[PDB]
Amino acid sequence: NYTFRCLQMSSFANRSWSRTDSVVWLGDLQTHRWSNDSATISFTKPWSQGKLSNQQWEKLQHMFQVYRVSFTRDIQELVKMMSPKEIEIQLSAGCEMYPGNASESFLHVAFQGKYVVRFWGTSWQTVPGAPSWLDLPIKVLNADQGTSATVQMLLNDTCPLFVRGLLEAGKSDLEKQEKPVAWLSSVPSSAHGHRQLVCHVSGFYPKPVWVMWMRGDQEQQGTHRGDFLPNADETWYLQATLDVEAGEEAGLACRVKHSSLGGQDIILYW
Amino acid sequence: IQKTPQIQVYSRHPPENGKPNILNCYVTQFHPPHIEIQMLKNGKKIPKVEMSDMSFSKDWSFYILAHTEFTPTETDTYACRVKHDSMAEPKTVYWDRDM
Ligand SMILES: *[C@@H]1O[C@H](CO[C@@H]2O[C@@H](C)[C@@H](O)[C@@H](O)[C@@H]2O)[C@@H](O[C@@H]2O[C@H](CO)[C@@H](O[C@@H]3O[C@H](CO[C@H]4O[C@H](CO)[C@@H](O)[C@H](O)[C@@H]4O)[C@@H](O)[C@H](O[C@H]4O[C@H](CO)[C@@H](O)[C@H](O)[C@@H]4O)[C@@H]3O)[C@H](O)[C@H]2NC(C)=O)[C@H](O)[C@H]1NC(C)=O
Ligand SMILES: CCCCCCCCCCCCCCCCCCCCCCCCC(=O)O[C@H](COC(=O)CCCCCCCCCCC)COP(=O)([O-])OCC[N+](C)(C)C
Ligand SMILES: *[C@H]1O[C@H](CO[C@@H]2O[C@@H](C)[C@@H](O)[C@@H](O)[C@@H]2O)[C@@H](O)[C@H](O)[C@H]1NC(C)=O
Ligand SMILES: *[C@@H]1O[C@H](CO)[C@@H](O)[C@H](O)[C@H]1NC(C)=O
Repeated sequence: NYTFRCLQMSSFANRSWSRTDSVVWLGDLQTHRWSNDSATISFTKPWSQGKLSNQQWEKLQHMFQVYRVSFTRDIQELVKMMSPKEIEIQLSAGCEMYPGNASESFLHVAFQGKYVVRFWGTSWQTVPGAPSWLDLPIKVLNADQGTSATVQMLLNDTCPLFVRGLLEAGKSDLEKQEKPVAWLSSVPSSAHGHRQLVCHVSGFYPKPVWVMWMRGDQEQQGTHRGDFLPNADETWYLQATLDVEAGEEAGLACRVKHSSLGGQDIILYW
Repeated sequence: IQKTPQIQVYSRHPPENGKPNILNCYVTQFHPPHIEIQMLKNGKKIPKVEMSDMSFSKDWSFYILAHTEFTPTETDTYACRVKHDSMAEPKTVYWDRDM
């Protein structure tokens, strides 16, 4: 399975001031960036064009270049005539591929960090609990059928189409295996007498990984796994802490399983 | 609303004294998306800091990765200071190799 996301983030500060910057992803790896100040959409990968021709790409790019200016201008007007009188808006759009060329497309808008509108089927839709004053705007926008047909083409059609192309185009990148290097350390805990052993594991790809403190073969189930943290060279960082009685460190090892190792695990002893 | 950043500071490789490494400052869970991030060597600001394009999670909150090149030593301490509307004072999270 693979999720393809187009994240747009627009801020309006004044009526003089506003900007839109997008970035798109295929799971882990960013495929595109598009700054407010660049007139075209940058490719962060060699395969960021997927399979579409220069023609076909440029067609889709022209459409976004129009959308961006429009979106800004429309939203600024929405600002004038609104609320009592109140900005940060976000779009997450794309699709999720599946075994049998299946996918669910999506498009969600958040206003002030809260999810408020999505496009579903054929019309725009205020989501339950959203501010009432969005009803009217969302209706006016639903009167523009061109944009609804456009948005339906992009979701139903272009998204799977393009993304399929990316999967082939990017194969070697997405199926890269990068090996984790691991290191150990410890720090005192709150509890007196207790120390916290840490197992740092950095540089692995893809994300899924297994890091357990072992005593021989008894999986030390107190092992607490941290959050996955990104490196900049497109690999992952994780660490697993195990709290222990001082001296109870003796004979402990942390081991790591990961696709990239075949089945030859890493096992730092303490 | 204003969601405040969480900040994490971790080396790319096992840190070793005298040995060139990369230092990451993952800032996360914040909103709005306007932020200054500084990375500090011994209180002084590091000028050469590269940054990821801002993005956001399923949960709408923004996250950004800054990183710089550094050679850890016994004595040089490193940190990451963040400026953000959700917070009166800048936050500073000190690198801690052992952590
Ligand atoms: C693009 O795909 C759309 C569906 O895909 C989903 O949404 C897109 C944007 C992505 O998010 C994707 O990943 C999603 O999976 C597709 O929309 C579908 O198309 C038809 C026609 O527009 C809609 O059919 C009409 O439905 C209503 C009733 O809807 C209610 O009940 C159903 C289920 O029972 C629910 O789905 C809804 O939530 C509603 O509660 C029918 O009453 C209506 O019948 C009347 O009109 C038709 C005319 O077509 C006549 O034939 C009948 O006799 C009746 O007079 C339709 O059957 C369908 O609801 C809609 N799906 C969704 C999600 O609502 C869209 O058409 C695609 N467009 C293109 C250009 O490819
Ligand atoms: C969608 C994903 C497909 C995959 C594509 C692959 C390539 C992607 C790489 C590049 C990344 C792009 C970054 C952008 C992010 C993607 C979002 C997709 C948006 C699709 C929009 C289609 C453009 C059509 C268009 O330009 O219409 C034009 C502009 O309209 C808009 O502004 C659309 C706004 C949509 C947002 C709604 C607001 C949400 C709620 C607000 C809360 C405050 C239509 O203009 P008009 O001429 O109809 O206006 C006049 C009106 N009329 C006809 C009644 C007289
Ligand atoms: C309008 O706002 C401009 C931009 O403000 C800056 O960007 C926003 C998103 C925040 O990061 C904010 O703290 C920044 O100051 C100003 O530069 C401009 O002078 C303002 N002018 C008006 C009309 O108020
Ligand atoms: C974003 O782009 C538009 C036109 O490209 C420009 O007028 C606007 O001021 C830009 N945003 C900022 C804050 O520079």
